[PDB]
Amino acid sequence: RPQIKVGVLGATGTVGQRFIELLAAHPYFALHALGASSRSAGQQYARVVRWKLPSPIPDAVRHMVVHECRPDAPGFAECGVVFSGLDADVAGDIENAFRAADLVVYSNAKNYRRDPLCPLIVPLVNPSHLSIIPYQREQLGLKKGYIVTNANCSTTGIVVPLAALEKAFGPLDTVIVTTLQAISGAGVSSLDIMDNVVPLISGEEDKIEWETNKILGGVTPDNKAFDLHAPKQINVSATCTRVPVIDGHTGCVSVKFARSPPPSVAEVENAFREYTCDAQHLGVPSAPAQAIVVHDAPDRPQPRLDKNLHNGACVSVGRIRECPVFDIKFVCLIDNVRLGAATSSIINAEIAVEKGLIQ
Amino acid sequence: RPQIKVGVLGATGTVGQRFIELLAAHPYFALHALGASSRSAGQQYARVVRWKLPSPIPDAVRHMVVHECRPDAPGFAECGVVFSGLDADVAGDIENAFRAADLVVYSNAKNYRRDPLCPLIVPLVNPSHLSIIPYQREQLGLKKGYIVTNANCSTTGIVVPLAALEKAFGPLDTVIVTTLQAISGAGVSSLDIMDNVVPLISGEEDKIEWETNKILGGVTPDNKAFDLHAPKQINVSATCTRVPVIDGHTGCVSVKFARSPPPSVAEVENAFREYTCDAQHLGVPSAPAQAIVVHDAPDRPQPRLDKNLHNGACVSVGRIRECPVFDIKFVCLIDNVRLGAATSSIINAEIAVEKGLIQ
Amino acid sequence: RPQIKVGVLGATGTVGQRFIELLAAHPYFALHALGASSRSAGQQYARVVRWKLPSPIPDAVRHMVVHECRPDAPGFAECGVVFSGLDADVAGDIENAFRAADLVVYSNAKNYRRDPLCPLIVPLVNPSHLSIIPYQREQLGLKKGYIVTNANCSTTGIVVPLAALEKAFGPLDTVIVTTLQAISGAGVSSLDIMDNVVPLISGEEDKIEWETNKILGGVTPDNKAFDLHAPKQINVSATCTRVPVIDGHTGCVSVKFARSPPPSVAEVENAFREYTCDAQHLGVPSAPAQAIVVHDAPDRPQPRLDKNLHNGACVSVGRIRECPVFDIKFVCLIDNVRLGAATSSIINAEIAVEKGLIQ
Amino acid sequence: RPQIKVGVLGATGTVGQRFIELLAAHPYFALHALGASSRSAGQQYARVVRWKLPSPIPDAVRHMVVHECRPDAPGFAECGVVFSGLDADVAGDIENAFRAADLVVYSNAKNYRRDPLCPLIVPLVNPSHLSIIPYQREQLGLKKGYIVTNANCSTTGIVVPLAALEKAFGPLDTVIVTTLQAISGAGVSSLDIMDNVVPLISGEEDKIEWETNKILGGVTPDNKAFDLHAPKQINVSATCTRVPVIDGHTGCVSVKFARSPPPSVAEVENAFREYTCDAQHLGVPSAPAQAIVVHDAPDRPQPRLDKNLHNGACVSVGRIRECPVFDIKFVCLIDNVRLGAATSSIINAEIAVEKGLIQ
Repeated sequence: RPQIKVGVLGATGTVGQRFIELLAAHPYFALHALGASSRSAGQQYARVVRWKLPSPIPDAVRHMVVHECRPDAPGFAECGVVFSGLDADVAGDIENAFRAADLVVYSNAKNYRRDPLCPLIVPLVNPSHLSIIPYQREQLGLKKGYIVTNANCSTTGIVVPLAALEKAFGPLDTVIVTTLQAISGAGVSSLDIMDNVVPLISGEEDKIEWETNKILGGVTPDNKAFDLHAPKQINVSATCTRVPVIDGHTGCVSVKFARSPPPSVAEVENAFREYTCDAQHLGVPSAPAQAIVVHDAPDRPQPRLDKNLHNGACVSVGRIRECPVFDIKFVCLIDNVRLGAATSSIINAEIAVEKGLIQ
Repeated sequence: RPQIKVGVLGATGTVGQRFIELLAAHPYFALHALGASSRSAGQQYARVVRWKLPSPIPDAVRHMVVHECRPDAPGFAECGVVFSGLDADVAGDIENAFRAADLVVYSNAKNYRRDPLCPLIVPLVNPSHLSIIPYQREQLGLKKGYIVTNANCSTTGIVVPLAALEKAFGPLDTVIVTTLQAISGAGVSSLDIMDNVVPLISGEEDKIEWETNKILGGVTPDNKAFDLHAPKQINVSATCTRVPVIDGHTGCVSVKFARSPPPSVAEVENAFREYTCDAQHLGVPSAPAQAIVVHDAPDRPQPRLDKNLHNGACVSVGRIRECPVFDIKFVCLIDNVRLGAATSSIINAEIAVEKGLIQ
Repeated sequence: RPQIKVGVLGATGTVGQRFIELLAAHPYFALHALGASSRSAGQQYARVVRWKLPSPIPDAVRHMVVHECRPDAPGFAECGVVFSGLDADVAGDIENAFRAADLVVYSNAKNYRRDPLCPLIVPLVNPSHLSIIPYQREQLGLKKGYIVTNANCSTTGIVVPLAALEKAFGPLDTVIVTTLQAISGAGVSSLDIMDNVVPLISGEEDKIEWETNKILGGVTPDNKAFDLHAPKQINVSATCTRVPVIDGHTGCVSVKFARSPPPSVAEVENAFREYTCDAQHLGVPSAPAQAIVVHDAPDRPQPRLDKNLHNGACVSVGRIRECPVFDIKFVCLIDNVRLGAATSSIINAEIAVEKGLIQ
Repeated sequence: RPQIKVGVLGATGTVGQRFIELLAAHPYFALHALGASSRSAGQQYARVVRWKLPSPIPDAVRHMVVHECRPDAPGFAECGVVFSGLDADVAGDIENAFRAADLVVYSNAKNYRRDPLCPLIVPLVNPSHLSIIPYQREQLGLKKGYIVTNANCSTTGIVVPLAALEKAFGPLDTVIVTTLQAISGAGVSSLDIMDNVVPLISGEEDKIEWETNKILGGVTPDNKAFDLHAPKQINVSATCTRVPVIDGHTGCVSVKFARSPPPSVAEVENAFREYTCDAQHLGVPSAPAQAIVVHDAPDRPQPRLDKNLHNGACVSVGRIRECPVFDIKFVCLIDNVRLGAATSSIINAEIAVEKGLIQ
């Protein structure tokens, strides 16, 4: 009910735009400080942005002035959380500067994802990893500031179903995944992709392979480290492709469980339907009512058909069936528009509010 | 070398059109009898066909008259081989009628693929399976007639690389594959597929999973049966998807070898480059000079870029690399236009000519 | 306001399905009689239809039974209006039979469009042409029955802007138009259209060229004939193409006015913004609040961006500028999903209800 | 037969890459000097270029060193012709510097297209305009150097058919054209164009409208000026759109002839079939055997089907028919891959070699 002033870095970029759209409509986060390039600084948001979203620029921000991306620019020192939609080329130094100036940063860049003090949180899976924040502060000589990184959409679309499986049936041994990723990802030139498939997305396989164990793992009982799902880490092998689709990342997944016997198809269907997470239990405003939708039709999910599901649902799965090689295989879909980078970072921040990590 | 009169069933259909294009240009097979529907019978090919191919209708056939699809229609009794581009709904009874009338049938339908006397041949892999034909004849009380089925393009695009691996490194234990299949497959409505992915192609996974062991297996020493790669059958798990691409089936493949230690990346690259098969050794006219092309670029092959390769090459592979879970993973591509159903069936027939199974 | 029982012919077809969806949600038209093939007759809608629409089959109809397409089949004699989504191959005799049995028919087939007693109505342009209906009845010895034909989507996307021009600036002399039509039209196979343009849509140019003068013309003062915009008919030349787009028909239009001097760009923009039509004035339930949207951006409208406009708006225009050859040129767009055949026919019927042509 | 050393400016850009591909394969033009940015100068082509073409970088150039874009950089003073694939932002000063240093420049920038001494040549239409070159030299105090500009692909696809009409039936009065332009030749992001139409291509209409008269016009009998098709200039009005198609620019054209009566459809078909131009008569190596293909099928040409035509043909037309408004309308297609900027510039140069304007 009392407002919390927030910042958006990279405000003119597409992620920044979405942050702005969602935060204007938010029940307690209040847009207070926008950061963009040196070329845009000093201009009003409305005049410098190339607004690429269906609905129009909100009134609250039309006449807000974009500033340089530093912690001592106008408004930023009063922000209780600063959201970052910056590209990795510039995000590292800047996000570090905001944190060094004792501000709280929710990032979407790669720069801090593997940092051993910085949580990498998929909000529908591992918000508990906020427990390491005090130790991050202490180690930097900070009282208030820290960094949390949000995961990318293809990783999210995979680990959410995996988390539901681990919660219901215990740890996973082995995971194989092939992705078919839409172009909203980011960009991709039409020449590269039309009437084609590009079987490489650089860095993407390695992200899924490494990050899955961080995200599905825990924090050590002392709250000073990530266990990365040790001692027995999940074996993950990915192949990531790009397809000529605007929105919707599809994943084809095979799973082997550590425990025997493996569940039946029906038990796996139920595990997905029933899955509920901390963020829903805390009742944060941006959490969906339904975490995973199970499709019964044999040819679903499909990215173009199964966007904007009911109950705010953002991940879905289908074609759940036996795998002659492992235990179970299936197809999953993430609506990377609804559960994009901005939405994930916001839900993460809402949870930090509930835990008293933000004022 | 002396001409061999041939038939084409389903001549007005797309597969039939291709058969006609290729056979008109062929050094010894001579188009002699065309079969189409009861609605087209008696008319000249040129007036009934909706010719959907880039180049024009050949001269040899413009004024040929299409007949009913039975073995006693005009011309068929004199054909040394009858090629079938029929859909499965009608192909079973008709192909059986032709064989029963002591004619030789090279089919692309599913009906006879699992028949225990009928070889299922990918011409660049297992033409040796022709050894069971005398037994097939004997069992049907036939002196001349028999059925051979050609495999589909997605199966072919996968098993050709697999065969090269088996020839070089011995039998395979486990294979996981995700396909991204173009629409030339067949049809698919633009509404179903534009800006989308359809993660089911009915029957396709089951075909790849079963047929792989028949094709990569052998014939028993008595030449009366297929061993289906028993006792140690390959474990295959597939997910097959459709993508909005006109031509080119892409496969993402992970492989575990039966033998230890597994080969290095460089050894696998060589196994692919060097692979040569019976059809090339026999020098049949339609066989390619190069069976598999290895792409060195980290983002290749791509269906739109890597069609119409040099040396008549039809299958390529790329992104050959270690798999954290199995031994090796890679991406493969089949040019389903160049190595389509018609081309495969023809090459099969050329080989049967070299072995004296056709006059 | 009191309910009016309605029929749908071609109910299992895609247009029929849309009629059903819309009429189930309608404030007074009540689905009463469904017609489909002789093969489906006697079965329940839910069991015979291949429902191809995003949302599910409505409750009101799940258990309704389909009948033969004749006026004396069950339910039809009590219908106050019968909607036809039949294809032209069968629609003529059937629609005539319904009319001959003194029923009211709103057709989407070509068969009656040029009939000199049957109005061809674009509901946002020429519902006044209902004035000829008493004469149509009198000439057929009918007290209640008649036929009105609805125009198609590409014609509608062009004539709506033309009408706004005529209302504001008087009659048009000359019109040249190229269309870029989406595939929702209906379907088109992916093979025909992906990565391509098909520069023929059979019958489509001829319809635009002839129908425009009927639709933008008047009814003679005696209410017995259409003047077809005589003596000074509009000269229209069209080329109609299909493009690989799911929804949205785009038109590139050049116009010469009869009157001199021609209006300025700004005057034309206002004419479009301000345009309001009989259907809005009557407040029929299915009419939009805004008839034409004007886009100010130099690169708009675009079919993918400008669907589902605010205020129920269905037609938009942009790039309004001088034509070095004629007077004014522009780009228009019709959302053929929102303002499709079924919607147009229904709006037409709502207007006839307001004028007392239906009980 | 003796080699002619050539330069390429903008060698790392996409047009530059194509120039390089084609000139490596050319029977007498020999790649001698490459120009790129100050940042790339001194490095080898292979190490600085982001090579975006299907086939690999040729051997001849892998180890060639790029230099600054000035006439006194290494190699340039010995080039007999310098090809420019530079963007207009920089091209003006640079191309002028090369010419001022007495070198010959074939440009694809806009800068010199309207210059009253510089021919704007579509090689299949107006190479006669080389007659003004001596006057261009004289006016600049130059003995050897000059500039010629090549026209773009969409202009070319239109004016070639127009030229055939003028040669056969005399001058044109009026032309209206809507283009549907593929994404090849520029770039376009997949987000802008997938499942969409972009009805603006900036500068493109203006070019077609102005350039058509220059190109179809003549040079004055004194060889000092372009008549720009005066005294009676062609009235041209264009709308240019972008569609989601990789290759092939399609044009929908209506034409009014100055002379009466206008030709019949059959006469127009023959005019197109029979058209042959100076470049073919001279037998330059890169000219096609057939200048325009006429398609008889009612639904042709189509960009995806009618690329790589026989006889090296690059422009085709179809749907030739009466226009109710003007005289004749039709659909045209240019294969902008085969007949792109680089190819057009090269053919132009080949013609200048035959006329002795190059050593």
